[PDB]
Amino acid sequence: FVNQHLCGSHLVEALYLVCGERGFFYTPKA
Amino acid sequence: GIVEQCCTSICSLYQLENYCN
Repeated sequence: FVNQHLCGSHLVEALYLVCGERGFFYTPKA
Repeated sequence: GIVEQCCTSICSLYQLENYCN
């Protein structure tokens, strides 16, 4: 699921699944 | 940023993990 165009909720979902208990930062303006 | 690398273009696991804490 990671190797495609990922926008919005799709991108946030991928970060969530990939990063697991680490969590992540989602910075669309940076 | 992430939008340019994963939304406007195809994402990769390598790049996604750069955003994990």
